[PDB]
Amino acid sequence: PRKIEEIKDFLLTARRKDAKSVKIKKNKDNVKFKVRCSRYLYTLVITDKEKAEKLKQSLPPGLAVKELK
Amino acid sequence: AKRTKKVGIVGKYGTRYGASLRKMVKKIEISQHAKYTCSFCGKTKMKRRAVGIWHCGSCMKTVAGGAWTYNTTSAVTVKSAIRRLKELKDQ
Amino acid sequence: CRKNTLARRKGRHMGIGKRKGTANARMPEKVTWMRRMRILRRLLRRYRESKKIDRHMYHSLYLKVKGNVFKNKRILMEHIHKLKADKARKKLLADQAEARRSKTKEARKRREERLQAKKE
Amino acid sequence: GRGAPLAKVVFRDPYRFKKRTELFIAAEGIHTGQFVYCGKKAQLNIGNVLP
Amino acid sequence: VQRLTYRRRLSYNTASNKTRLSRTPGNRIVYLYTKKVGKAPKSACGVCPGRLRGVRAVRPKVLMRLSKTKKHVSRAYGGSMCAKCVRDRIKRAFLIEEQKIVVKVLKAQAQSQK
RNA sequence: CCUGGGCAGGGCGAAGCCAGAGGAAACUCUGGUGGAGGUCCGUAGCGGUCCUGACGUGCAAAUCGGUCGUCCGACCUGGG
RNA sequence: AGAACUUUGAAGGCCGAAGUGGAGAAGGGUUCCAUGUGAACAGCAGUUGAACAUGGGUCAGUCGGUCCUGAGAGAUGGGCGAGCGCCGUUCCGAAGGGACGGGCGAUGGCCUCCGUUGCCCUCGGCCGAUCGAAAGGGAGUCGGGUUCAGAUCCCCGAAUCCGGAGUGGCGGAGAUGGGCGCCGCGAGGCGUCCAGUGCGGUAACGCGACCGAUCCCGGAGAAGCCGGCGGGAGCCCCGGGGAGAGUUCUCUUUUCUUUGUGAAGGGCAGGGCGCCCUGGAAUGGGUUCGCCCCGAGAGAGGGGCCCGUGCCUUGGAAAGCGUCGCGGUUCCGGCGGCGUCCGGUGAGCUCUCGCUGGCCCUUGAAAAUCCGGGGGAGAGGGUGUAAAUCUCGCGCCGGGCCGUACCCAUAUCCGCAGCAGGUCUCCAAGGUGAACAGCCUCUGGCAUGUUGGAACAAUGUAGGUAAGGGAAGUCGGCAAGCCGGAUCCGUAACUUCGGGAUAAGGAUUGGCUCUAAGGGCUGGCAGCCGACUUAGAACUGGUGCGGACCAGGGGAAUCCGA
Ligand SMILES: [Mg+2]
Ligand SMILES: [Mg+2]
Ligand SMILES: [Mg+2]
Ligand SMILES: [Mg+2]
Ligand SMILES: [Mg+2]
Ligand SMILES: [Mg+2]
Ligand SMILES: [Mg+2]
Ligand SMILES: [Mg+2]
Ligand SMILES: [Mg+2]
Ligand SMILES: [Mg+2]
Ligand SMILES: [Mg+2]
Ligand SMILES: [Mg+2]
Ligand SMILES: [Mg+2]
Ligand SMILES: [Mg+2]
Ligand SMILES: [Mg+2]
Ligand SMILES: [Mg+2]
Ligand SMILES: [Mg+2]
Ligand SMILES: [Mg+2]
Ligand SMILES: [Mg+2]
Ligand SMILES: [Mg+2]
Ligand SMILES: [Mg+2]
Ligand SMILES: [Mg+2]
Ligand SMILES: [Mg+2]
Ligand SMILES: [Mg+2]
Ligand SMILES: [Mg+2]
Ligand SMILES: [Mg+2]
Ligand SMILES: [Mg+2]
Ligand SMILES: [Mg+2]
Ligand SMILES: [Mg+2]
Ligand SMILES: [Mg+2]
Ligand SMILES: [Mg+2]
Ligand SMILES: [Mg+2]
Ligand SMILES: [Mg+2]
Ligand SMILES: [Mg+2]
Ligand SMILES: [Mg+2]
Ligand SMILES: [Mg+2]
Ligand SMILES: [Mg+2]
Ligand SMILES: [Mg+2]
Ligand SMILES: [Mg+2]
Ligand SMILES: [Mg+2]
Ligand SMILES: [Mg+2]
Ligand SMILES: [Mg+2]
Ligand SMILES: [Mg+2]
Ligand SMILES: [Mg+2]
Ligand SMILES: [Mg+2]
Ligand SMILES: [Mg+2]
Ligand SMILES: [Mg+2]
Ligand SMILES: [Mg+2]
Ligand SMILES: [Mg+2]
Ligand SMILES: [Zn+2]
Repeated sequence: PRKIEEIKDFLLTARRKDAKSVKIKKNKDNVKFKVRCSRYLYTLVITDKEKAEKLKQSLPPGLAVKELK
Repeated sequence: AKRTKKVGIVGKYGTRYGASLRKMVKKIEISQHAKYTCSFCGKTKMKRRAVGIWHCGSCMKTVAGGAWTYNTTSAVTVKSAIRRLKELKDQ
Repeated sequence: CRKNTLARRKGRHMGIGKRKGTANARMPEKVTWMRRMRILRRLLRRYRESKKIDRHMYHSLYLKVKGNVFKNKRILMEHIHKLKADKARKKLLADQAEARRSKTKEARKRREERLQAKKE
Repeated sequence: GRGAPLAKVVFRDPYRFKKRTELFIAAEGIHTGQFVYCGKKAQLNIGNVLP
Repeated sequence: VQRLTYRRRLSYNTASNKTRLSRTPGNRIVYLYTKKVGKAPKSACGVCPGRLRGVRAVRPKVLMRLSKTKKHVSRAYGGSMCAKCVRDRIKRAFLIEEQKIVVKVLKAQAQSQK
């Protein structure tokens, strides 16, 4: 399970093909993005809900999106 | 204090095994457990390994020595005789 | 057992007649020695770090604590007070004697300079 | 099982580019780092095996 | 105080069946096995004992996975010599070469005188 | 023979070391530290002394109960 | 139909963590599980069972076999033998069918150029085929859930290893620099020449990668037993908080239960270092429980490496657990809220890591595998354009065969049997206590060991007392009983001077109030915070104090054997 810090590298990794799933999990103090590409789970943790909303707005459309509770 | 008067190192055996045997084991157990002065590094850290093998803690230089002391007097005699017959007329 | 153990911490149920192992089995001699001498051999460091005792007398009291001379921290501190109060008196008296010697050697060298100026 | 200490003396092999390792009986008074000289006209000291 | 058991079908406390114990996320004390400790490669040829520094110390077949930095030191004679041997052997080789030059030119001057 | 496994606590206190006292020297005395032993009481384990105890067409074609010896070892033990 | 035995409830008990518990190796072979029967078998009975009958159940690249050698066993070569054969494991043997490059030749594909095959040259100890361990060596998986019976195998989710990839999947290194001359204000371009098989730190060494063949060197694999000591974990203990349960005759901010973060990756503690630099020390100094160390470089200061099983992060709260409710008959790993905290102490236990020491006429396994280094035959773009290569970051494909149920035993094994016998290991709580001693509880099992009821004769078998005397009994102090723990005193004869020795002999030991001593952390000698031990004093109990359990009779002598 690997952790990404930049939005840029995360987004490039998300468009890097044979990544089939993105989970989105909301929390009390942060929000996390799960990318299940292959051999790994790429977690992006971020605390700003506005940045998360604009990132999910600019998220690529063909990739699957699932919200967790 | 001085805890024993005669037996010295051999007191670990106790009242058994015999007087003269303890008397003759004393004089060579002190020799095999004594630290010796290394002739190479000049420290006093020689220690006996398994029988015949002597080892110094500095410089790791391992010397084949006597079975209970560092040098047999017969062996020192042989080394002096060997150097004498060496420089005797060059063979 | 909590009530009984609080009574133990008071110091009850612990006479002669409710011991069954030896004293060396209950609280061992080697354990007493380890605790006692780690305490006394770090108090000397807490002095030596600051200035309570100099480098030379540190080693003498280190050997004298390794030998069974001092029982505990209090009498160790009482003995360090006595050695420091002795060293201070002896260094004061020696400095006063060196001051007298400096006065006499100063006066002799100045008299030699006076006689040299009377010559030239 | 042997009372003698056993020395591990390494040699250079003059035919193949390779070091060979033999097992001599340790003569009294040798030590790790003393050179052992062996052959016909080898000089005579302790450890020097010679005809 | 939960008593806990081997997970494989071993029983004997061998050197290979060497274990530790952890705590599950599912609130249970489980008994987790342990790979044996791999001692580092020690020094080349007879010097003072002590393992070679800066080497990722593992079991042998682990070394297939490892990259070519964590097996050797950047120096010449990387994962064999303990660098005190290097700074001895360089001086030793150089000084013996110089003594051989001195002995050879001494033979030449002796034959010149003779 | 090889390869593995196993042995609670304690009493006795040698070598080595430290301090103090004495001595001219040799060295001696006193208090600690130290933890050696085919070492002492004793657990598991292994044996089987005594009660010539129980049983004695038995629980059993050699067992049980007390009382016992030894437990760092010339120890005990599985598999090959 | 039938209840002293089946099942449920309640009550009272036992096993009491070296178990009547929870799981395995060898062995057993379906006994495992459900349903049905109770004719025989279970030594009484039975609605029951391990009995009988019907029908189900054992899922693995990462658990083990397979592979390696050990003690050994065994074949060819050889020798012996009337003979099946035996000896023998390097000995009396032409015992390698492999590879590197080169050359000649052939074949085929996109005949670009790759891929085969034949021949030749060069190189290449095999201390010998093969077998031998379900505990030695041996890469790589952990968590949650799931069934009438499975579980590291099924599912969910998260990882990892080994191979393979040829027209070399995709990126990144190798990699793009510098001079000259010209033009251009300049930014840049033109042309020529040249370099470029990586970079940093004084080191110890570091980074994402860092061309390498025959060959050679080395390391790992790879070490005994016992002490000590330090760290880390788990467990136990204490103080405070939060949920639920028990008690409330009187008191009890009370008692009990519960109170979580996998492998893998990154980072930070911590510990260890025989690892470097600066620097010279004796009035000797530094440090351990003990040692030990020092001019072959101590202290001091600054750096470096390894283990990092501890903590944080990613997994991760969506799960799991506790509790409180709400819906669907069921089918839902449903639905929703709340919480899943703080701290501390330790000669404590158990495991592990590391340090150092002791002991030895004991020196305490071999090999498959894998790596590093030394060397440098070779390979490659030759310039404005990029390769030889790659152990770096990603991506694709596959991982074959077999075992996997259950008891593991006072009822599934052996003993002619449901036989106090025998049999190999792991985990092991609270109190008392020195303790895994014996005794009592808690988790977790159990019905008293192939039957029950009534009565309490003899003899028994196991146990316990006895007034006086104390061995008078008897072959014999046989048996039983006395002392027995600890503290404080005191300890002879003899002797190999180590012992004898817990010699012999005394005293004391309870409950309850204290008192004194034994420490840590903070500040420029003072303030906060704590461990369980020792000594002494008073009061007092019907002389009673190791109160049960635990537990040495002693001396005097002789013979023999250390
Ligand atoms: Mg002592
Ligand atoms: Mg003994
Ligand atoms: Mg005795
Ligand atoms: Mg006894
Ligand atoms: Mg016993
Ligand atoms: Mg028995
Ligand atoms: Mg017997
Ligand atoms: Mg018997
Ligand atoms: Mg009889
Ligand atoms: Mg009878
Ligand atoms: Mg004994
Ligand atoms: Mg009825
Ligand atoms: Mg019954
Ligand atoms: Mg009982
Ligand atoms: Mg059991
Ligand atoms: Mg019947
Ligand atoms: Mg039935
Ligand atoms: Mg059944
Ligand atoms: Mg049947
Ligand atoms: Mg799988
Ligand atoms: Mg395995
Ligand atoms: Mg044969
Ligand atoms: Mg033949
Ligand atoms: Mg095999
Ligand atoms: Mg194995
Ligand atoms: Mg699961
Ligand atoms: Mg099961
Ligand atoms: Mg691969
Ligand atoms: Mg520890
Ligand atoms: Mg981790
Ligand atoms: Mg602790
Ligand atoms: Mg099973
Ligand atoms: Mg039985
Ligand atoms: Mg039995
Ligand atoms: Mg255990
Ligand atoms: Mg306990
Ligand atoms: Mg206690
Ligand atoms: Mg019942
Ligand atoms: Mg039965
Ligand atoms: Mg009477
Ligand atoms: Mg009477
Ligand atoms: Mg009487
Ligand atoms: Mg008679
Ligand atoms: Mg008797
Ligand atoms: Mg009586
Ligand atoms: Mg006597
Ligand atoms: Mg006895
Ligand atoms: Mg006589
Ligand atoms: Mg005898
Ligand atoms: Zn030396």
